[PDB]
Amino acid sequence: DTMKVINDPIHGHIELHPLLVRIIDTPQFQRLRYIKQLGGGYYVFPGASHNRFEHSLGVGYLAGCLVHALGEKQPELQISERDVLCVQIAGLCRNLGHGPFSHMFDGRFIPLARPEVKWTHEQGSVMMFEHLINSNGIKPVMEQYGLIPEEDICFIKEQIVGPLESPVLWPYKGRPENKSFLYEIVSNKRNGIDVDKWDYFARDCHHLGIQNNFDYKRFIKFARVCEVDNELRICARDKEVGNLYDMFHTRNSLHRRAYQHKVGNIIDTMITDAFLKADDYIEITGAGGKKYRISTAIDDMEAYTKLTDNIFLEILYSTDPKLKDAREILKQIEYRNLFKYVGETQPTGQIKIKREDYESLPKEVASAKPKVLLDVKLKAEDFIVDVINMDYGMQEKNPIDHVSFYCKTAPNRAIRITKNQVSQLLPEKFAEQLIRVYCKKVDRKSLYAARQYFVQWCADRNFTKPQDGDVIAPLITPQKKEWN
Amino acid sequence: TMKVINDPIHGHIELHPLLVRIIDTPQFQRLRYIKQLGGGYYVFPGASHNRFEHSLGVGYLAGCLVHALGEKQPELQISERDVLCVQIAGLCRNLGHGPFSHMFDGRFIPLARPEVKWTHEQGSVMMFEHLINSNGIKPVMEQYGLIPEEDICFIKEQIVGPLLWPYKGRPENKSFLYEIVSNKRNGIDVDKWDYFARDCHHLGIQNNFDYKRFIKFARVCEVDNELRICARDKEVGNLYDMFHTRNSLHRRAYQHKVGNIIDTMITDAFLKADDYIEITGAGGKKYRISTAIDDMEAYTKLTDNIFLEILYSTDPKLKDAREILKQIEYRNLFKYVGETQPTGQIKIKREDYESLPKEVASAKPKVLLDVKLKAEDFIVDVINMDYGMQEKNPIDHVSFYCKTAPNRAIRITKNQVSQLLPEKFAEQLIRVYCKKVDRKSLYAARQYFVQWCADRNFTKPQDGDVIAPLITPQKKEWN
Amino acid sequence: DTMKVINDPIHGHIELHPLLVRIIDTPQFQRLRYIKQLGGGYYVFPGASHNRFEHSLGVGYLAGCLVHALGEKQPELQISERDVLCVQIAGLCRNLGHGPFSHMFDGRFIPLARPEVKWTHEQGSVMMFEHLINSNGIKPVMEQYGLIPEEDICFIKEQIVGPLDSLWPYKGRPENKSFLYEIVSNKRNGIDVDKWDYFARDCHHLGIQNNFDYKRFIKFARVCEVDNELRICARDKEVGNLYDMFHTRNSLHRRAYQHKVGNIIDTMITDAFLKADDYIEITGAGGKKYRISTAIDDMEAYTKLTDNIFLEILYSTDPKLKDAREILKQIEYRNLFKYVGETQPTGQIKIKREDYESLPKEVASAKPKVLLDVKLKAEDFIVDVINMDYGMQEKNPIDHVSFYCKTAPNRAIRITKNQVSQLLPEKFAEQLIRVYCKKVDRKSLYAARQYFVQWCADRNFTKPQDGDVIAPLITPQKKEW
Amino acid sequence: DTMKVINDPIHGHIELHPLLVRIIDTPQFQRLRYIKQLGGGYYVFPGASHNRFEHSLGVGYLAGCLVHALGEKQPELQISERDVLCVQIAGLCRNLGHGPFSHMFDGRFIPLARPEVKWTHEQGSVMMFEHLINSNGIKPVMEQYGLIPEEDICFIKEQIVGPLLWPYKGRPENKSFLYEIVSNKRNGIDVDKWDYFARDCHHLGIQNNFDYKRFIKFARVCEVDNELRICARDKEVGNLYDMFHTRNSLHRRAYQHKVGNIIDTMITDAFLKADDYIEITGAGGKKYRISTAIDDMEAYTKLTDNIFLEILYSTDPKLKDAREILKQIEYRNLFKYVGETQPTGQIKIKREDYESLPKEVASAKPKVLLDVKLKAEDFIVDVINMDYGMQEKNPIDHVSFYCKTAPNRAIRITKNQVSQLLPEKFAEQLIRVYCKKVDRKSLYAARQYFVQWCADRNFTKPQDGDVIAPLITPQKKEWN
Ligand SMILES: Nc1ncnc2c1ncn2[C@H]1C[C@H](O)[C@@H](COP(=O)(O)OP(=O)(O)OP(=O)(O)O)O1
Ligand SMILES: Nc1ncnc2c1ncn2[C@H]1C[C@H](O)[C@@H](COP(=O)(O)OP(=O)(O)OP(=O)(O)O)O1
Ligand SMILES: Nc1ncnc2c1ncn2[C@H]1C[C@H](O)[C@@H](COP(=O)(O)OP(=O)(O)OP(=O)(O)O)O1
Ligand SMILES: Nc1ncnc2c1ncn2[C@H]1C[C@H](O)[C@@H](COP(=O)(O)OP(=O)(O)OP(=O)(O)O)O1
Ligand SMILES: [Mg+2]
Ligand SMILES: [Mg+2]
Ligand SMILES: [Mg+2]
Repeated sequence: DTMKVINDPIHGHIELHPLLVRIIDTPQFQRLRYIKQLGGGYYVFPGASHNRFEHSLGVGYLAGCLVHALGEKQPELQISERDVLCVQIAGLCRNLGHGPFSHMFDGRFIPLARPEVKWTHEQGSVMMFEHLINSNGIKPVMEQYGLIPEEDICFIKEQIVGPLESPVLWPYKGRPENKSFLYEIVSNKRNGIDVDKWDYFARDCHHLGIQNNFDYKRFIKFARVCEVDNELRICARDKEVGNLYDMFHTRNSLHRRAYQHKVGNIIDTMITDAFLKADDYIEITGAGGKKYRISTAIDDMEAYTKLTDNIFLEILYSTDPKLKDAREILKQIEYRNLFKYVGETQPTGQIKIKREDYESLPKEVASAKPKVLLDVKLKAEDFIVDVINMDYGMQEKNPIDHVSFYCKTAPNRAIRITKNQVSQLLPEKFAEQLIRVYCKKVDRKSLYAARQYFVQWCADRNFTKPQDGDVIAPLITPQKKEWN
Repeated sequence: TMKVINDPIHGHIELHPLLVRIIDTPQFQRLRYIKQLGGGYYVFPGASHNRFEHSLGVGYLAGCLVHALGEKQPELQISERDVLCVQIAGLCRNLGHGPFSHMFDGRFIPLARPEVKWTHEQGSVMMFEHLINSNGIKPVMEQYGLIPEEDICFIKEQIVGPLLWPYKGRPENKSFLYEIVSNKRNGIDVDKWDYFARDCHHLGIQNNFDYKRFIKFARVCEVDNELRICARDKEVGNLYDMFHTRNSLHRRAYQHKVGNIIDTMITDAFLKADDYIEITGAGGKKYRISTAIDDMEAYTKLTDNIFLEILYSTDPKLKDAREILKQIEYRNLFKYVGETQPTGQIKIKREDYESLPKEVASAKPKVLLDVKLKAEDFIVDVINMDYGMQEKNPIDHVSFYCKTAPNRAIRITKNQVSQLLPEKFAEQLIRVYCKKVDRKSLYAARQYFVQWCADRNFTKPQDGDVIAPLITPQKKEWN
Repeated sequence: DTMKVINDPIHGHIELHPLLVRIIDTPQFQRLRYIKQLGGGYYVFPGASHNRFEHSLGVGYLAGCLVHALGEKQPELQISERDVLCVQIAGLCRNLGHGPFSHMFDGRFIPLARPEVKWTHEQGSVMMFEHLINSNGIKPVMEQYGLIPEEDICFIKEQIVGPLDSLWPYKGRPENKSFLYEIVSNKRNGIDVDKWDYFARDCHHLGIQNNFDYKRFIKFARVCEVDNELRICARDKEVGNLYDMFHTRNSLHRRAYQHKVGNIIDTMITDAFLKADDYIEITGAGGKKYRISTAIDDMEAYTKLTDNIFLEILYSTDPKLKDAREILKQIEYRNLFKYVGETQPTGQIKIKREDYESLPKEVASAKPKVLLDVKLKAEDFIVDVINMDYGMQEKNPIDHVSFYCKTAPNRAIRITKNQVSQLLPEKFAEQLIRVYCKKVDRKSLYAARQYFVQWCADRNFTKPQDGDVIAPLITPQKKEW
Repeated sequence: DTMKVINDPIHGHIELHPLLVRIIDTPQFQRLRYIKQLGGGYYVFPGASHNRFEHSLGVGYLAGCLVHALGEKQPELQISERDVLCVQIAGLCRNLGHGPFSHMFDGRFIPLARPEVKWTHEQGSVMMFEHLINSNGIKPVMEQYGLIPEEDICFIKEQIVGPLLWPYKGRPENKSFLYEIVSNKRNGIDVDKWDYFARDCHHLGIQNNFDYKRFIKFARVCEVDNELRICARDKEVGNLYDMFHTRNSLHRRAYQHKVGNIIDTMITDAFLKADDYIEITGAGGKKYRISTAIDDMEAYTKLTDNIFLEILYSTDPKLKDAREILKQIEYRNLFKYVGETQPTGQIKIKREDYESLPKEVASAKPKVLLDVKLKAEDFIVDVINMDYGMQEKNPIDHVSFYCKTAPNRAIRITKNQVSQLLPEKFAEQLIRVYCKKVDRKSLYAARQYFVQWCADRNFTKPQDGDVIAPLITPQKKEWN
């Protein structure tokens, strides 16, 4: 019928076009109300109760703001109402594929449960989106508002997941090269500067109790479309380059303080463990009454629709003896009897730990031979080793090298700015790894032992000296001259 | 040692290790799965907050106030023991909340167990006792200098009131300690201060009451042979504003017409599921949603999860309950028709609520209608709005002191403050909704409703002339 | 010339059309950087350092937001870019007439210095605006952007001061654009963008939280026909929010704008200005010299009249300015006139402006019947009378608001108080009376308290809140108390 | 005298001890109400109307919060009420020496007006403090609250300016940590920064990412090389790096905004041209100039942002030139920014050379056709030192930490134990060039000289170099 207004604490009163309202009011979308944005983060930051639902609204809203701003300043781009709606829909829908506790599901659980599969929430989102459209008769409604479902559905999916085919050249079918800038708004594959980040910076900061340093409204006011290598791309004003570096700094701060908090991560790990032990016994009904498992619900969207943070409580409140082991792990979370953090270290020089080796790392720590008297001996299964990749979104690459700028005196001429033209106080590297070790045996003597193994292992591998190394393992740290 | 927790409202809060022990139990952690505002989240998408974080905030603020009083007035002899008991009461006053908070004890239990008299306060005391006993907390209390017999009694009394000086947990010289967590005299307590700031932060509305200011100006003075908390005289304006803010929040958010109808629909689903959902309590015995309040072990497991258990069920027995919840997901909600109030001296009684849909359906609007509606097509929601004390002004039950005589308590009347304040402190709103959502039904529903208002002499609905132009002229009182 | 972006802490990044930039970059406008929004309030709330300049930008911005919103939702209104600019200009320029310390100047100083004259900041704003336009060659620039100076200047002035009888009293725009006159300074009911900026700005600086959401209001606003005018109508649902908006305004007055100490500091500054008024010279047009009290007669002199006068007096060495300087120095040492107490007239009693001068005499004429060391005279008392209302004297402004319903968006309606709530005020205006004493020693203050409470008893005013404590021998004689 | 409560938008309701109230209610302190925190920043960020007065209150408050926190957690430090009050007084009083438009005065005006003198706001503050105490009979009042004026006044001054082997006389080595609260000379981590981060962010419309309340909760005193120092929890090292990053951001975006700086420069110019004619009465009726008022505190007391308006509203023909410059600010006819570059070479341009830089730019010989020829006096060259507060040094190397398992044992954490994503350098210089000739042809020319000069000196390629000077940038192969 007409627009709805929604009050969001981050963006204020947001207007939603009636087509967007139709998409929102479906089981597939409403599911996001039962998925925590930050997963296990809520168990450390009690303000982080927010869910993927409200984040999706914000992304949809901001995507609209940017495409409206570009059209208003540059009418010659011929941005249509159709374009605007398609960008908003992609914005709303890019989080549809998230599973229970968000990054826990595709970052920890699926890789362990279905190692062979290559699953990302992005692929999930496209499949969920297709299911949403077809199950709810949205195509007719799209037609009613001037959309062309064949080309526009393709455009929406491409915004979320990138080109759906091998092109080998313009690889996209939803829109031509003169509308290339539209693909940079929701999920920016070139440099990661998109409206998804801008919403979560402000939303997560508001809920976590941390203040956000990046100003997205400012960026929107200064954004322009310019020709770059025969594409029309979004360009930023030159003098905003400092702010872009700060945006990635902020992202990295948020990961350090919150998203990769050592305890938040161990809770995610414990929940994943419970899910693995429950995976043979939980049944989720999908299409035609068929039953799926937590690990196979990703193969049927009807089942996946019903896969939310509810699984946690279904296990916790179960009485089935088959779920006893899964239930016991979750109960340990309630009593705060967590696996204990031992410490953190990093590889030095060039060392980079591969995913294929993650499984062997607890074995290595347990194989260390600290020269200290120990009452207890620990085994591989008593250790957890978490490897964390921290970067500016593009592996070792500087994403600001993939941004186009313009100057005040020549607004149509795109230019490049190098790091050395900005500041000497910027990072010289853009990627790193952290290694955390935890112990499943929580008593005083086990933990003392775990610390000696860990510090010995760091010494043997030539990793960095843990910050508290001299205090937790005063007999071990002297043997390493590099640390003294 | 102490844990530090980062709360978005209060910042970094320090928690004494005994509080940490109480928090890290199934009975307390349960509050992570209970939305503060129930169905409000379905209208204000920022309101994702749960009872858990609110409880921390209350416990913190209760500590702030008692610490402040002890610091300024050492002669009160506030002990570390007192402080901890007030913080524990603060942490634990929300323990008795059920699924979707006020939906559960405000709508569901009254309909499901009309004979019973249940409040979340009573729930909290029972849950607290169960928490203590199930988790071996008494020894730990002893270890930090608490005396469980007296102090458990003190804590419960802070939450629910007395189970002469009617209290056993502390004597009259510590009377002021009973005003911090749940203030039975006038409702000015740290529970409100936390939810004002927390709800505002999540709802996207700005809070006008400054509790830090209040804490700086609070003193204990003798009032009728009790030591009570007294506010500085100048602060009386801020107190009126505190209640105004509360009433605003209810108007805009807690009693939002759609939030309420969603709570109503969820309640309906729970009623239809109540025969079939089984909750295991003590000794393996099975309970229903409506009887889980009789066993704390079962109640521990009763959270917002029930909603999703019903929604995702495949059992044909749960078909009807599941259908209602699915209507919520598609946003096929019962439609709001309008709102009115009783005029003059009319007050609608709880005993009459059930007859009201019948009355609306019996109205005979003189207009041509395609469809005829029945009682079962109408929902009538009666909402009591007040300043927390029925028709009473709660500021009449506050004690103040002046700068020139800080130990002398005084009273301030409404007329000494402002003529721009309310003359009444309680009122009723009547909302009507229609279960039939099509265009013709809605048209008809509007004519019935306005006719009914006219017949009953209720206030003219705001949009009355637009929704029912043939009906409103017949009433001269309305023009 | 292109658009400038400006970062405001309240509104974020605001875009300004180049014509607005031209108006801003003049002595007449830049003057507002040197005038405190809240006058003496800064001496009580140290966060309130903000000036009229930034407030004006905000008003100009919000006026643009609203007129843009209306044009986007209802293209049939035929709002032109010309209309938008004229509304923004009126928004920017409605504060131009403010004098030193804002409301101190026209609320206290001018009435005392020039009792014969009838001056308001609104009239000041129109005169300043005219002077700004003419002194800076703005008329040609206006023509360059499609404005028609004859009509549009008239329109801008009318937005600020109202019509310069009749169904339609305005000349700048016709009745089909009536809704444009409701944006910047709403004479019908006071619901305008000026309030929305200062609620959010003052709250941000004072450390108080604002409960009115103007962005919400903009989203729900529509233009409808009302009595053959096109007016702005609010959605029916929003009527509660409008009552709250006036409650918030009254809260802010109670807590901040009429703070008892902020007011006494304004009074002291006014006193210093009065004592300096013979000696301070301000050069206006053609080199003529003016006084602080006559600078309002020449805009060139008025342009140079800012909070700077305060410091010019404070730092003076001239013996002629000794008395003015001593008062201000008492402010620095915080040796202020002492607050005695506050009371109200009962029920429906109102004091009027003509009587204000006789009030110190009355207090001094009270005969307490308590033993006193010192006797006080009329000149030792200050009596401040404060009118608190919902912006329209005894009237309910919500009675002058038009609403619309969801089911009939083009049909305007009225909503009465009884259709909203029984918990609303039954009265919309009241007076406070504050008494202060210029003699600050312990014995004088004790005496002042007895006179004051006796006077309250004699006049049948309300019992001061601390009456029993400050005057325990006086309050028993009144059984009603 | 009892405690006063004051409502600050940043900190909320702050309680002030009556002795602090007595210090605040003096001409010497109240003067800070008339001095903008950010100077010419207000002319770019209209929210930045805040003055030094409210910042001083915030610093005094936070200094009290921290010393109270330390005493409460570690009674064995023997912090007295006397210690607390002295730290709060230093906190309140460290801004007393600021002149008109804050950093404009001692960063630009005094160096140009009195090149021979060595003046800082810190020295100003100690002299103002002494004058405040003596003019207002504060010593007796101090005694009344348990202070010992001889030792405590010395302590307060030392906290502000440093020492006038253990070099301090106000307190012994076991109270070393008290000298780290208000102006931390060891590493710059102090409560002054925390207040201005939050205050400036609130007014500028930028959000602050350092949490000082968190830091206070985790701070401890530990023994380090026979001194008792403040130590941070090991975990918090990341937050400290972020604190300095925030400081640098704020300088980049706001404190050193290219236009805010040019406005300060123009105001400085006007002050220079007014300095012979403005008279400020000091002690015994002696007259001082703006540039000599720093020699007499009675005169300096009266030296505030008011000078700006006294000049602007003057009618004296002698002040005509000063008045014209300020009027150009009102009409926004500013000196025009030409561009920004940095040295590539490791030697910092020295303060002694600043004067010769306009001459160098004017001596560049761009190979381009130019209508107009520019002279040295048409160029302004502003050299800006950006660092982490300690020249080339990493201030986190001068921070002590402690671990959860051994809270009294201080440790060091090196940059490599924290992250590879941190800066490799901690100091740099920016060079901004502006032109006093604002017409289109002069500005075109200025751009060619500037880029040519960058090329000749081997400075970095200006960001817009290829657009402003397309004929000049190709000649430098390094720039591609
Ligand atoms: N008074 C208020 N102040 C702030 N937010 C509000 C207020 N009232 C409602 N909201 C929020 C809740 C929603 O997120 C959003 C829309 O609510 P509302 O405008 O009441 O829509 P609605 O759909 O209930 O009304 P209708 O369909 O009658 O327009 O604004
Ligand atoms: N850098 C940060 N900024 C703001 N809040 C943070 C930061 N790091 C953690 N928090 C939040 C999460 C928690 O709510 C609270 C306590 O976290 P933290 O200090 O990490 O406790 P911890 O228990 O993990 O550390 P430990 O047990 O080692 O002392 O602060
Ligand atoms: N990095 C920033 N972050 C937030 N606000 C900023 C930043 N830089 C400047 N501001 C503020 C200050 C001003 O109020 C407003 C305009 O500043 P800026 O965009 O620098 O314009 P400018 O006129 O100085 O540059 P130009 O004229 O080159 O476009 O934004
Ligand atoms: N109602 C309020 N809410 C928030 N801040 C306020 C309020 N009233 C005053 N303030 C601010 C202004 C000052 O910064 C600070 C103290 O003001 P106030 O309490 O009025 O003290 P006062 O000195 O005027 O009263 P007194 O001496 O009578 O105790 O609080
Ligand atoms: Mg609706
Ligand atoms: Mg911990
Ligand atoms: Mg006072």
